[PDB]
Amino acid sequence: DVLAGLTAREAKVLRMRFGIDMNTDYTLEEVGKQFDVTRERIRQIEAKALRKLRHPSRSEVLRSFLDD
Amino acid sequence: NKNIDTVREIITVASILIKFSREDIVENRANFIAFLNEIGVTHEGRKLNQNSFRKIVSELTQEDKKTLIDEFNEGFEGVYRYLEMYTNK
Repeated sequence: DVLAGLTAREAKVLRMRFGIDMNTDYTLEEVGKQFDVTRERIRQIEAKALRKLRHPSRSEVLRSFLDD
Repeated sequence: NKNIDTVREIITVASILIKFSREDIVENRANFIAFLNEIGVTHEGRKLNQNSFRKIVSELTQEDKKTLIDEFNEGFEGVYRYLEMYTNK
């Protein structure tokens, strides 16, 4: 927990609000796929939240031509 | 119910943002506060717009503010430095 950085409180709000169950056995590789998946779940949240933000408060966003 | 419980919630749910997906979604002022409103963490019946969002951290008891500074070293300072840097009036 200390290594990857997450507090007991943070794992609890995840399995409260975000729906992701930290409660099973966690080894290295499962922790790996779960971090991937949990992070990706936030960019799926992003999508759904930027539909509630209907009003024009957009500074800049990712089209095609200005790529990193 | 309580102000500091809600502040504790917000800092918990944001600390997550900060270390998982990082400076990408945190950046955009609207997107950040919209992530908190998505899951409906409400206070005094009100969903936290930029007034109410900063005011629960700003109008906070010095001792309970410092408690967060104290215990949540990187987590509190994380949201702190980003909110005073990004979020104006």
